[PDB]
Amino acid sequence: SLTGTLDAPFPEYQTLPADPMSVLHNWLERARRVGIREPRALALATADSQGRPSTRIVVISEISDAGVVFSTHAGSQKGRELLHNPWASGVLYWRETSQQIILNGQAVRLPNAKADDAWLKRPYATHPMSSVSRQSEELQDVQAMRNAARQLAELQGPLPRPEGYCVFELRLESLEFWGNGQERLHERLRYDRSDTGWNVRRLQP
Amino acid sequence: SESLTGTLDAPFPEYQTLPADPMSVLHNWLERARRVGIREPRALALATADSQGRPSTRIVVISEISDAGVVFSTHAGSQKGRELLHNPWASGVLYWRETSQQIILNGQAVRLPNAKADDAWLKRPYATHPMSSVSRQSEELQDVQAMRNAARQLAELQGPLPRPEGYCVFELRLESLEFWGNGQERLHERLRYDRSDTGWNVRRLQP
Ligand SMILES: Cc1cc2nc3c(=O)[nH]c(=O)nc-3n(C[C@H](O)[C@H](O)[C@H](O)COP(=O)(O)O)c2cc1C
Ligand SMILES: Cc1cc2nc3c(=O)[nH]c(=O)nc-3n(C[C@H](O)[C@H](O)[C@H](O)COP(=O)(O)O)c2cc1C
Ligand SMILES: O=C(O)[C@@H]1CC=CC2=C1N=C1C=CC[C@@H](C(=O)O)[C@@H]1N2
Ligand SMILES: O=C(O)[C@@H]1CC=CC2=C1N=C1C=CC[C@@H](C(=O)O)[C@@H]1N2
Repeated sequence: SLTGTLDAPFPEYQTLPADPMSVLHNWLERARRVGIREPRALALATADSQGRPSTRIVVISEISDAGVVFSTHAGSQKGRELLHNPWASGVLYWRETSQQIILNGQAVRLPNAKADDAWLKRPYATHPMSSVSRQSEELQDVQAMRNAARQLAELQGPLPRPEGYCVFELRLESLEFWGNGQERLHERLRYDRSDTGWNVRRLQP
Repeated sequence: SESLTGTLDAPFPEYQTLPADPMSVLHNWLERARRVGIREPRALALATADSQGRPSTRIVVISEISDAGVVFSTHAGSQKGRELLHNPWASGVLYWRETSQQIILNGQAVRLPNAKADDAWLKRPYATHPMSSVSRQSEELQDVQAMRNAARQLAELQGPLPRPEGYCVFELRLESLEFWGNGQERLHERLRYDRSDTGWNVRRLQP
């Protein structure tokens, strides 16, 4: 099913760099240079108190020292799940280069001053709907929501940050970099955090 | 900047009409994705969870849509296979950049009989058989060249091999679905289905 047609170098599969955050930064920078479409669209999995997963796309806003950062609403399914079970996993998949990056760890809600900054960095045209919507609750009246947001759209932004608008940091415990390789020997480079740094392994395809 | 790049029209009448039977909406969206040329529409980001409820994710391909859900193949000894065998609950997401559509598929995965696995294996191009035979998916790879040389020796057959132990087919039998579209004025359109005792409950969700 693969369709990749842009160059996809994976020298790290040979050299086994010690720091997977450096690999992550370099893969993302390469993705930006070669023009991958929506490279930061992360399929993010959380799980409820029974261990049942749920998934959705979120956008990675930043790569931090400990992992990756995204924004969402605290009262959404993902926010409620993360509040009780911080473990999460996300995958980036770039069709053009046949590459995946899998990111596993614990996601921690950051303080309100970080949320305030993230909110002000969103285009102000986003503020009305984000203010009126209680993400993932049932929507009883579509027109009423549309009209309330239109009222707020008439203002000069920015609007106040809504209470539940929050930023999570996914602090990584493991990562995998996947490339298509040659001869169906797909190339899998797996990192796991240790007490003192990171361990690295190749995995069978 | 907002990150959506989609520009293709993506009709979502079902958000207005609330069909009682969500598999018809799945079929409608996948057929349109095929007709308009969405790239790899069946690449599913599939989440499973370990014995402590810690999720893991990877892409798999949806091979078929069944009456109860969607079907994919994998190795039983992989991380996803070992997780599913202990905890059948899974969730997957399809995301189509070109139309700004997402499909979220939640349910329980059931391993299908070996006869089904045999049929799926034989439907794969036989060029895929050597590596799938020698690789113990997700175990540590200690010698890349040894695995390469082994698979090359099997590839000399130039014909189908027996199905390997552990090559398996799962059906994700759905208990809930969501269809997400970009909508108008950032009122993203979220159509959520949950199985009921008889049929399905359908709701719209706030974006
Ligand atoms: C490409 C794309 C990017 C998205 N980015 C985010 C995001 O960063 N944060 C967010 O809360 N929702 C984002 N969404 C909406 C989510 O996919 C989802 O509908 C929402 O967060 C509610 O998920 P939940 O009900 O599982 O918690 C995005 C959707 C798409 C299609
Ligand atoms: C586009 C794409 C499709 C894939 N399809 C499958 C598949 O259908 N079944 C499978 O076992 N692995 C598939 N893989 C490989 C998986 O992403 C993954 O590496 C492998 O299943 C091991 O996952 P696990 O260690 O989490 O169990 C695919 C990879 C890509 C990039
Ligand atoms: O061929 C494809 O479309 C995908 C792409 C890459 C990897 C991949 C694919 N499909 C698989 C189906 C079953 C198990 C596995 C294998 O070959 O052993 C496998 N992996
Ligand atoms: O703007 C983007 O790139 C994405 C695309 C689509 C939906 C979406 C996006 N980013 C969000 C960030 C925080 C919460 C949520 C919101 O606006 O309330 C949100 N939703």
